[PDB]
Amino acid sequence: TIRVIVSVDKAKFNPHEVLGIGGHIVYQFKLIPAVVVDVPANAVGKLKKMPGVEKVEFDHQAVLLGKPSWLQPAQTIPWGIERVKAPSVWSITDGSVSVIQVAVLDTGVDYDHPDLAANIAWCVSTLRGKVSTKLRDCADQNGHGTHVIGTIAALNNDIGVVGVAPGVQIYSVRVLDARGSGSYSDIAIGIEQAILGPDGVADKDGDGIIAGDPDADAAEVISMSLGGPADDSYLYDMIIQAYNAGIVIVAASGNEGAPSPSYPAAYPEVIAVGAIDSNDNIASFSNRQPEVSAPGVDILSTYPDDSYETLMGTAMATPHVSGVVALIQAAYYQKYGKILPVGTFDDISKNTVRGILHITADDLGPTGWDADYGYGVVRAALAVQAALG
Ligand SMILES: [Ca+2]
Ligand SMILES: [Ca+2]
Ligand SMILES: [Ca+2]
Ligand SMILES: [Ca+2]
Ligand SMILES: [Ca+2]
Ligand SMILES: [Ca+2]
Repeated sequence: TIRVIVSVDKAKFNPHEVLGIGGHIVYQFKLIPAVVVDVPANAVGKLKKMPGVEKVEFDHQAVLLGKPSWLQPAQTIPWGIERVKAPSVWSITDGSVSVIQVAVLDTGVDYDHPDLAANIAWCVSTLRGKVSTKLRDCADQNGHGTHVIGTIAALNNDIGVVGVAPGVQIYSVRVLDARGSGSYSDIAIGIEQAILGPDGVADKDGDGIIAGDPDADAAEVISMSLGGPADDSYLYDMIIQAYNAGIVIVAASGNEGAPSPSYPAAYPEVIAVGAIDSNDNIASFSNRQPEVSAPGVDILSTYPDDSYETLMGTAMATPHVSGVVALIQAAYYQKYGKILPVGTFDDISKNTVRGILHITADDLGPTGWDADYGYGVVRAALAVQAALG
């Protein structure tokens, strides 16, 4: 018995047919024409020949990308928050514009952390293909997700740390287990949950506007501090559906010093993030050819239970980027009645979130994009200035 993902002709496919072969429908995607199915191993040739079946992919593994670093009854500002020039922005916005949410697909959250809890707008889990809103399912069993969320969104108060966007609503989408391992099927159901939001229903309404749409509860940002080595059609499809809904996608480069990013970081519609240290040196583990980079060594942030921890990885850089896009779109929307388009890796203008990230980044190492830093270290305050000006 294996779990498999079947891409399909919606108008020629009958889901009950898998049952006649020892099969079970786990989840049917609403936004992509695919089904998550458990079948017998010997039954895979049968499934391929069934009506409406276009492709059968196997279910791969993605992993967490942050680990223990090297390395006060008060609030510390982590260095990395200062590196990306977040504090100065907070008098124009802290991200608490009501139509903006950042989705973080990870290991879950310590949902009642004193320094987090006022920003957890939704706490979900898609572990094992089962979407669960129960609090023992959505709870962080590892620590990692709690850490990445505190980096985007830790409350500005007199305890703990402070996030890049310390007023932003966060959706915590548990797609990784207690060991920070997750499967590609749970992770694509994660992206879809982040596009459907709480009420369960992409658009909603009309319209056909999803992200930045004040009647939707779709996220405007999907954050992935995770990576895998497989390239699967259905996962990249899902990626495309988020991008198409006008959602910015951000993912860790990978921690193997490999010559390129992991998946989904490597897709053209995702922002790959590499990791710098506090001396502006690229992390040695950082996978290359990222889109931008951000702090990712000796990162202090929230951690269960109701506590704090220092980690490193491109998993840590990633949420600094996600915070910066939250501040861009919250600022942009607070001034206009709308959000910027996502844009592309080749954008060098004001008119796109990605082009904004590109042109306002602190350009390190060789002039221009390079394989260590991408376009550079990302700066909230120049970015937002470019957003609004
Ligand atoms: Ca929204
Ligand atoms: Ca705090
Ligand atoms: Ca919705
Ligand atoms: Ca609307
Ligand atoms: Ca707790
Ligand atoms: Ca450069």
